[PDB]
This record gives sequence, structure tokens and C-alpha cells, in this order.
Amino acid sequence: TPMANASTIERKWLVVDAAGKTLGRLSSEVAAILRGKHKPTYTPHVDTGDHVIIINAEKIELTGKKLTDKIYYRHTQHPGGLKSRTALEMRTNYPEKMLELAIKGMLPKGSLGRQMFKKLNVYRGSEHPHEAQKPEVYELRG
Amino acid sequence: SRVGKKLLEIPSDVTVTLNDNNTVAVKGPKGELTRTFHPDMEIKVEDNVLTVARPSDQKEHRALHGTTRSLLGNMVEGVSKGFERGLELVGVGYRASKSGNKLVLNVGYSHPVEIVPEEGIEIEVPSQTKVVVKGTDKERVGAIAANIRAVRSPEPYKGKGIRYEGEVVRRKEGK
Amino acid sequence: TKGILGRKIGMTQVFAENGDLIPVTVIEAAPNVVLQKKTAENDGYEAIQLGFDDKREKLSNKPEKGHVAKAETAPKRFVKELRGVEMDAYEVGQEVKVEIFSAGEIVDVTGVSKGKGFQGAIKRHGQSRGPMSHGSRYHRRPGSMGPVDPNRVFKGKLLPGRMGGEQITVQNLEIVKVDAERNLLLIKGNVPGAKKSLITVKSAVK
Amino acid sequence: WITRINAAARMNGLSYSRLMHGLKLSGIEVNRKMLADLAVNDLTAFNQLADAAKAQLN
Amino acid sequence: MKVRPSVKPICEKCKVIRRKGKVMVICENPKHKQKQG
RNA sequence: GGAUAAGUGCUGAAAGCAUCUAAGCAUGAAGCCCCCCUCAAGAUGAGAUUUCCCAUUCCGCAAGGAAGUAAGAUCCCUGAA
RNA sequence: UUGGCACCUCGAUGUCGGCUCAUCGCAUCCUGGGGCUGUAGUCGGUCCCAAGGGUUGGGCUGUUCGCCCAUUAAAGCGGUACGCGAGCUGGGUUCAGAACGUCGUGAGACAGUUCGGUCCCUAUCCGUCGCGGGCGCAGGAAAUUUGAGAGGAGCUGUCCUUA
Repeated sequence: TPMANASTIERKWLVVDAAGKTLGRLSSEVAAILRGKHKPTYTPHVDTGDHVIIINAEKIELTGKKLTDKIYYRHTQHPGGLKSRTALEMRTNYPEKMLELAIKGMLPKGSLGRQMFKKLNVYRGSEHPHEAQKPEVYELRG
Repeated sequence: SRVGKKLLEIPSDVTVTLNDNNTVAVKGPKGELTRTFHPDMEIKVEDNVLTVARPSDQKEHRALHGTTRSLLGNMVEGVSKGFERGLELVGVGYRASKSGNKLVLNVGYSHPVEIVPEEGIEIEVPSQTKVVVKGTDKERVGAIAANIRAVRSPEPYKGKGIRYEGEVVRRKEGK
Repeated sequence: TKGILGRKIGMTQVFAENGDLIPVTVIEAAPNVVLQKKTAENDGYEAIQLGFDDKREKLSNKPEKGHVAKAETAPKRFVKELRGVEMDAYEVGQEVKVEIFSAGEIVDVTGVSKGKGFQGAIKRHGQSRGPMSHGSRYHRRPGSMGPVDPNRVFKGKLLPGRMGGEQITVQNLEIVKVDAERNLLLIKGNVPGAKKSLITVKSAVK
Repeated sequence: WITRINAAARMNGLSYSRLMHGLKLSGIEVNRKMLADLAVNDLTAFNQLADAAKAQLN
Repeated sequence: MKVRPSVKPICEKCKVIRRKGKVMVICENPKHKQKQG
């Protein structure tokens, strides 16, 4: 007989900044926070997460040759319809899909996936419109 | 027997300025040149003596210890005396002159060819045969003169067109 | 970086100073009035909106009145919009006649092309047909659908539907003669659109 | 049950490992990961069970 | 060119220099120009 | 136009020289991404401006509900671009 | 491809060749870029980067192939149930009818040959082309758009001048 919290959750607003880190390990512990797996009242089905705002996403880094290698493949449905985009292409043209697509794979799939995915947003530069909620500052474990 | 382990000296008229982490500006009579280096390298400047030191002996530090010296060695030569590269053209109808700064090539084509000294580099034309590009940066003066050779590379049957000062051209004897 | 809009009538055949006869449309553009000057500081882009027809009383709506009546000239039926003009030349309410154009420049023409209704996969996509004899019961049909194994038909194979009606542009046309005293533009070529249908008349990128 | 004990541990700096390996040496305690969460929702008393194992980590 | 996987220097004055990830033979003779890959 | 592929380059070590390299740069193709044109906010991330209509009558304690309207639209009817 | 193995299919998976609609790979036939050449020049040979676009019209053959005629800048190869028969044709083998040669005393045979021979269906679901009705879009309604995102188009020869 455990406690299954359902919509009685004090949600939260954390901000994780993107100064110079690797977007795998910067999406790593954000994705646990997007479901709130750090929170002690974790039910696995009623979205116990909290909202995450990322600032300065275009200034995020990659070791190795991944600035040129990791081609981001999207596909149409029309025949022969792949559209290749490299990393530096995603980096400078528009990077507001460059951390979203690195977390869309990392949030679990289903109807609850997109429901948790609405809690995410990413702003290029130092916009942070969001002056009405008192957002907090979070620092990752590494 | 090493490139990097000896020293460099400031003879006169040169104020090498250790300014930032790596941006070191070198001023003087021919020009005022700047260069960013790698932050692991440590370059200390004595009384008109230039010393370059690396932290360890690694695959990184073998490469950078010779280059950062030799680039500064080139920055000494450009600020003190500069650089110049002459270009002799060979042939019959081949000729060249300037329209102010713009080098005009009446070389072999159905059109003239324009060359722009973009970053303030002296292109001195003593005659229709010889053209001298004079400046301060080997990565600029050597860079521009190569693209001048890219306008008309020499051919091994009759060596014609753009050619360096003592450029020994391969000779094919095709009948 | 300009443009007015008018109403197609039909072809003529006009002489141009030689034996050279030119196919000529008759575009009449009663003098268009700018209804709103959209700025980049609030709308996020640089554009302008024309207007063209003499609306009646009963035709107009009240929101079509209050949009006009700021620069109160007249309610006008058709509203279109031109990205990328000189905004520094115009003000809200300025009457624009045919005086822009001459009889010698490269001129772009968009429009609303005609209709053909539900007519299918020969006239709608130009495809051929099977032979009309040698026992074949196949003609006028859209071809095979595809190979076996992908189990579906690919999005990009063509099929019967409703030909025409879409918006279609013809680039790099040219104006034969400018007759601005009846607000008439004469453009060299066949311009899409049926009788009494509306056409934007830009200046093309040569 | 186990990821809630993770979540109670990272507000204490510990792992799931250093709790359960700690509680085998803190006491020889039997706390049967269901009812470990029932102390988590009384978190003021839970960390006295946690930091006692942290002292028994060292 | 000569582009073949069994790159090896031919004459006395051939030099074997590794460029851009590949291994090249650069000599006086342009006929000696070999490159694996 | 932008960034490159093969090349073609400079500069320049490691490895006093040489070296189109590891740093630092420039070129370079009917390729690639925009530029051209059409489609497109159900882009559930549902955008953005322009004006109009305004906060009415009843339950109900509220929450909520219905029932006449505004702006406009429909049934319907003469119609074919 | 010629083939091995007999695993799915003999309570049926209709099989070659052309017509219809094309799509995909690159070991490229043209077009773009180049490197070397026994590259004078004009043609060329050869590897390399290139898949965006194109790839002719006929006589014979059931033809695929190939020969041939005539062009073209080029006449590419290969999939995709040797693509496509609930889209089409039935010439081809492979039904009985007929005949020739040979085999067999014989009935009859023959991937040897010749002549003639019914190709069925009204579309549930997914899939496409097109159109619409509802609600959504924390008020209702009227017009215009930014553009996420997609698609189409993306081939080139002769001649003039430099000469």
C-alpha cells in the first residue's frame, strides 16, 4: 500500500545552463529531472517531473570529430526522402532543435512522453523570457 | 639539433607585447602584427630575448614548441624587414600592370584578370615581366602570390605564365 | 521591388512599331490604395498591403470598415500583400496608379490559374496511355502503382484529382504599353487566370 | 521502490549502493525496500537512518 | 594519379608522408605519386 | 551566395632540413543548404499583426447551467469565372 | 547469371518479352570538377570526387541479348517476387486438334520444328491522389501573412566573337 501521488505535485522550475559542456552529459541528468526521478515522490505514471529551461544552447561543445561527423538524419515519407544535416549545420543555422532532439530520444516513449516533453524549452542566447515564476538554478553532478 | 630549444632575439625597433592569455602583438617599423597561440605553451620574454617553453614532452608539446617559436621568428622578420616575393612571367604576349592597387593581367585570355591586394599588401610592378609582392606576413605574401600562380600555372612544354623568382620548371619535350 | 494588382479581361493582338505582333493581355488596375503598412518592428517583417475593387454598401463587413477607415479612402474587396518593397517611399493611404511602370521592363506575373474540374490522369499529369487497339482494354489509366514488396504506394506517384485552381506564377514577362488614362496594363504573353480574375504584377529578379 | 530510495539518497549525497551496503554494516538492518520508502515520506527521520550508515561508511 | 592500397616508395628520392589521414608518396617525379585508399 | 568533397594550396613543426600538418588560414564541382516558385499553423510547440462585438436575462450560495442576441455566418434561392 | 541446399509456399504465391507509371543504388555512358600521361594543339587513354538532370528512332526476331541503319553531347549497368497480369496485351512456351523428321513392332513420345487455341471481380482495411463536415486553438467572429515542415523544378547541342 504505497503512496501514488496524482496531480498533487508541487512542480518546480530549474534552469540548467549550457556554458561549455557535452550535450550528452548535459542532457543526461536533465532528462531525469524532466521526469523528476530525483524527487522522492516518484510515481512511474503520473508525471512527477518539473519544468526545465535551458539557456545558451548554441554554445554547447563536443569532443572528437563530432562537430563534423554526427549527421542528424530526418526523413520525409516521399521516396528517397532523407535530408542530411551535419552538427555544425545544426549548431549555427538553428540549434533550438539541437538539444530537443537530444532529449526526445532520452525521454521514454508513449503518450506520457510528449506530456513530459511539454515541460522542456530551450532559448538561443540569453533570452530567458520567464520572469514570472521565480526559476531556480541547478548544477549537475558533474 | 632542435628547432624549438634555442632562443630568439629582438635586435631593435620591435616591441613584442605579451598582452593576454595568447594574443601577443608585435609592433615596429614595417608593421604591427598580432597572433593568438595555444594556452598550454608558455612564452617568456627577457630583455630583447624571446624564450619559448612547453610543460611536458608529449605529442602535443613536440608539435607546438617549434611552431610558436618559428611563427614568432617569422613575426620578427616581418616587423623588422618584412618580406617580398617576385614573380617573373615568361612568354610572348604575356604582360602585367596595375590600375592603382588592382593588378591587371593581360596574360593569355580573352579578358584581363584583376588582382586585389585586400589587406594592404604592396604589389610592386617594376616592369611588364617582373611583379614583386611585398609585405610582412609569410602566410599572406606567400598566400597571395600562390593564387597569382593559380591564374596561369606554367606548362612543361613551353614554360609560360606566372612563375616565381627561381622556380625551376619541369620540362617536357613534346614534339 | 514594387507591384500593383488588377483584373484580367482577355487577349488582344497589338502591333509594336514593326510587323512584330505580340500576344497582349488587358489588365485593368483601378488605382490601388495602401490599406496597411506592416513594419518589422511589430509584425516581424517588411511588407505592404494593397487593395482593389469598388465595394458596395451591402458587400462590406464592419471589420472590413474599421481596417480601412484609419486611412479612410474606400472599402476594397481584394486584399493582397507584397514582401520586400521600399517602405521609405510610401505612407498609409497613398493612391497608386499605373504611373510606376513603363513599356520596356522585365515584369513578374503571378495569378490564380483556371479550372479544369475533376479530370484525371492524362490531362492532369500529361502521362500517355496504352494502345487504342491490338485488343488492349487499357487506355486513359494512371499506370502501375508500384512494385510488390514495399506494400504501399509512394507519396509522389501521381493520380487523378482536380486539375487547376492553384496559384501559378510566370516569371520574367514584359509590358507592351502603358495606358494609364484608363488604368490599363498590356503585358507580353499569356497570363494565367480566367476572365475577371486577379493578378499581382511585380518586377522580376532578372 | 528502489528509485525512490535513489531519490532520497541524492538529497543526502549517497548512492543506492552506499545505503544498502551501509545498512548491512550500520546495523544488520532489515528494511525491505517497500517500508524504506515509508520512512522517506517522513524524511526528517529517514536521514538519521541514512547518515548513521554514512558514519558506518567511514 | 596512382591510387592503390599497396603504396610503397619507388626511387631513391621518394618520400613517404602521411597527409589528411591517408599515406602519400611525394617525390620529384609526379609519376611516383602514390596514395592508398 | 554559404560551407565542403576530390584536388590545388600556402604557413609550419614533430623530426636544425624537407613537409597542402597536429595547431592557423585561403581556394575549390551540374554535388550539398539557402537564393527562384508552388503547398503549408490540426507547426496540439495550434504563431503574428488589422479592426469589429462586448460583458447581457435567468437559476444557484457559489461552482455551474440555458436563452434570447452582438459582430458575422448558415438554411434557402437566381447563379456560373 | 549458370548453379548447389530443399527452409516457407502444392485447401494454388499466374511464369518469360513488349506497352503503362516510374522509383532506388553508383562499380558513370554524357554533362561538372580535376591528377598523371607515351597530355604539341584538337581528339584521347586512365584512375579520383560526383547520383542533381538526361539517356534517341527504327528493320529482323515472341523476343531479352545482339547484329544492323540513322543520329545524339550520351545511347549507362543493376535492382525492386529475373519490379508492374485483383493495371493491359497472349506473340512465346505449357492442355487436348493437326502435320513433318527421327524413336518405338506398338499405344505414343521429343528444352527438335510447324499451324490453331475462353486472361474472371461490384473494393472492407492499410496505402495513395484529390476534396469536405465537426471540434480544437481558455471570449466570439472578418480578411492578409511570418514560416516550422514538405514538394516540384533542377538536361543541354550548333553557330558568332576574341581568333
